[PDB]
Amino acid sequence: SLHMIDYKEIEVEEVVGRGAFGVVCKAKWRAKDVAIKQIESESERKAFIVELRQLSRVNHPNIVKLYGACLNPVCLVMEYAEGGSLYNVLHGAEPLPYYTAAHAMSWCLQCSQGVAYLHSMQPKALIHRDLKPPNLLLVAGGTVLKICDFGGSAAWMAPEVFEGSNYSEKCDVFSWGIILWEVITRRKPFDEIGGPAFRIMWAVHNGTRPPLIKNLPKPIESLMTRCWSKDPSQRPSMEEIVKIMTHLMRYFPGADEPLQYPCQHSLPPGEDGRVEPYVDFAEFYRLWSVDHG
Ligand SMILES: CC(C)(C)c1c/c(=N\C(=O)Nc2ccc(Oc3cccnc3)cc2)n(-c2cccc(F)c2)[nH]1
Repeated sequence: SLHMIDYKEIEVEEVVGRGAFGVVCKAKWRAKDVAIKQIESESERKAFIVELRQLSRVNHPNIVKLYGACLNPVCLVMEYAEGGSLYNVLHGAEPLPYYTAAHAMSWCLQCSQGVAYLHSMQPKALIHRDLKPPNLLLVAGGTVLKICDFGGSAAWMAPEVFEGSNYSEKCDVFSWGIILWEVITRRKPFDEIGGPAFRIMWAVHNGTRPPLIKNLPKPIESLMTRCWSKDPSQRPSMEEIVKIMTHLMRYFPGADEPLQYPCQHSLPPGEDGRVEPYVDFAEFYRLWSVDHG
């Protein structure tokens, strides 16, 4: 089932961006703020059809909603994420918003719920392959995460993918582990390396991982490091990550609070492979202690 939309019913506004193919503009349709993906060359037709068949096969609260599509000319109608991407929220232009440990943990749970859903696809699992914060959009005051694919990814790539190896849906698990580190620390992974992308590939292939987080709870540290293991078969499945993350949310109240506070940013270079979290874990420890201790 595909909701047919006539191009005359759409009021195309400003260009938002350009992915591997097509053009994404902001648009209006049925008294609502929408996103349109349109074709620029007759070459990208085959690629539009592939996108249209995959976007219309998927239905989950954490995967970008396709509203419908135009046929003449070919155009995709999507929900609009006013909050922009997660990368923009974390590392974008000033003023950047303040966020809590509950926000960081919720975003990652929602990402795992969306990926577990993709991995459960019948008759064949859907592997994202490009899980990273520029591919994650935020809605509902930055409280609700939506997985996208816009077509540099080195920092989040599992080493078996870039090594040429025949990989599995476990490459997404690796990518999720990196994003988890990223939302907790509010740092760009492997930013200190720099240079071209192959320098990141070289380090990660040689065993390099993001630095350890000071005062990071052991249940979270243990989950993070398993996700980024060299052996993909040692990484937990997304269903397990969903289960563990859902259980940990009990100690992370306040995820439904909108992002509305401005943050002032200072990033000191971490020494001895150890960094400070951006988020505060004092409340997690207090709430864990009431239950355990
Ligand atoms: C189901 C998954 C795996 C997450 C997937 C998503 C996807 N495409 C999109 O997400 N496209 C898209 C998403 C959002 C969008 O509009 C925006 C913009 C920025 C802000 N708000 C809305 C315009 C296009 N996919 C895709 C992309 C290219 C080819 C293809 F076959 C599938 N695949």
